[PDB]
Amino acid sequence: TIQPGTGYNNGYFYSYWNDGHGGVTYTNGPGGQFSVNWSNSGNFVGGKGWQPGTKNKVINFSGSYNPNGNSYLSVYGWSRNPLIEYYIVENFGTYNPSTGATKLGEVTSDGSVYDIYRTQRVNQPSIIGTATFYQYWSVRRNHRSSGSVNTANHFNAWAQQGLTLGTMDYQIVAVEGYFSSGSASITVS
Repeated sequence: TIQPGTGYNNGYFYSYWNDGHGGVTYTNGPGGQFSVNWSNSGNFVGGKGWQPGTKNKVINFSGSYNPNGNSYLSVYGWSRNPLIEYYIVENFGTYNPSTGATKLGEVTSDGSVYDIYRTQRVNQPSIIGTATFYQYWSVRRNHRSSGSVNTANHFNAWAQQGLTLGTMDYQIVAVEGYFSSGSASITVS
């Protein structure tokens, strides 16, 4: 059981953030494993992966994901110059995070069609401070809690549609929750 922050565990980068509200337990396991157990949480994000990520990484993830409420399971990360927060969403609970966003295409990868969206965050927290920046989304139609993500298929499809990325920062498989309950146990490689 760990307290929010970032570091390296068993060769993997991890990041665990929460808004202080309580009701979240995050645990680093051996190798690429992490667990998240939450009950009437606030907002939180936690996972394992790489710092920095790359534009041609094939990310594998295996485990179980049981949300009760608003939660996502994603390949999640940032780029710099331009500043971009991006999500490849594999599963989610009661809220589809692309709701109300602008659809910018479709890409087929790793056994499913994904829908592509762009949203804008105005004067929100970021890896370089309060900023205004775009978010890019790929949302998998056929939900799953295990699989392989070929990131290059998404990054290239985004670029075709005008959604360009800069220099990669961290790149993790992440469980995100917003005032919900659930359990997840995921192993990354």
